[PDB]
Order: sequence, then C-alpha cells, then structure tokens
Amino acid sequence: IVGGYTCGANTVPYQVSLNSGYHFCGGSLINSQWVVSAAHCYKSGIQVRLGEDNINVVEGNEQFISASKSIVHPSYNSNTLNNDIMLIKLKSAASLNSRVASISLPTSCASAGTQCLISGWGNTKSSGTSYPDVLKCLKAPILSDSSCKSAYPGQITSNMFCAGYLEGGKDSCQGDSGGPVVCSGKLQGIVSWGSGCAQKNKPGVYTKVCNYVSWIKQTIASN
Ligand SMILES: [Ca+2]
Repeated sequence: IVGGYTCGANTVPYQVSLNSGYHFCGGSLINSQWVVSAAHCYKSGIQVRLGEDNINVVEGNEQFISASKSIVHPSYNSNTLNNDIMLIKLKSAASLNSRVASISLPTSCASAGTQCLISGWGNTKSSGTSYPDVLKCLKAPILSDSSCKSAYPGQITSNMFCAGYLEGGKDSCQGDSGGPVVCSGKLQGIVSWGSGCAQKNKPGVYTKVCNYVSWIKQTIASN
C-alpha cells in the first residue's frame, strides 16, 4: 500500500497473509474454512496466516493453517486478469475470535464514489521498493466505469472496477494482491492489478467480487 497508514494490530481481522516460505499475497477470510484471494496469487503449497500484524514477528494472535485446496475461477484469464479470483480451503477451521474474523460477501455491488478500505503488506513506494512488516491500510473511492476504462482503454471488463486517486500518491501495490477491498462492511474487491503503483491516471484495478457470489457459494457448498 503506497500512501496508506498503519492499520493497528488486528483491526482488519479478516485480512490474511498467504505464505509460501515468505508472504506473497493477501486474502480475506469469508468463513472459518475459506479464504478469497486473487487467482494470480496461485502457488502450490500455501500456508494461510491469520491474526497477523507484523508478518515477521510471532506476536501471539496468529493462526497458521495449511491450505488443503485452492480453486482458481473456472474462467480466470491470466493474460487479461479477467476473473482474477480464487478460493483457498483451510485444512482445519480457524478459531474465530476478536482478532480472526470473517468478512461478509456482498448482496449488491458497491457504488461509484464509495470509500473502501484496502489493506496489505505490499510495497509502500510508488518509485522503488520498501515492504512493511506491519499491516497497512488505505481508504480509496471506487471510480466510475467510464473513468476506469479511460485510464486503461481496451483492458477493463465488467468483472473489474477501479478505485483510488487519479492524481497518484495512494494505491495498493505488489504484495497487496489478493487482499481485500471492503466497502460498507462487505468484501467488494480483490487487489488485482494496475500500471505501477500510485502513478498519475493509473488507479488500482480490482476484481468485482459481487459478480462471483453465486460461484463462491456453490463452490463452498461442494468442497
Ligand atoms: Ca506475526
């Protein structure tokens, strides 16, 4: 997250870190057994880390649970990032508590102009590289479809939305991928892509989670 703030330990209790020997992507806990992340975060051999603040210090509220299964969306296209969503099943259910908690899936799609909370352990620099150890947060508004398509002509599908600031300076970034965009208390987006981070006229692009609720629900009813 570039231009964000330190969230505060365990104030984003649905945020997970996906670990394959190192943090590589975020995700969102949607119930005690399942995480939503980005399909482009797929790796074999994923451990889900819940209850994290500093991902490099065991502070005492973590749960580390291996994935048993990952399910990339059936229509994921890694070239365009259309349908950039994945489900990860935990080997064992998380113990839900004040620090480890699920986020609701949406009923309705979020509205342009809504300010959402985006969070992660990704890079904090637009030019260059610095990865934080503690979780960072950003409030960013959803942009209109027309503005999103202007920013990325021929690239935006109906399964994506933009959020952020066209002046630059505030955005998600590498290593935030797969993490949550929460709007009105529901998971509305997944950190997916963008041109660089926090560059002028190049806002973040997010997987539109409200288009996937029926897939998510049928898949978790079946696995
Ligand atoms: Ca930790």
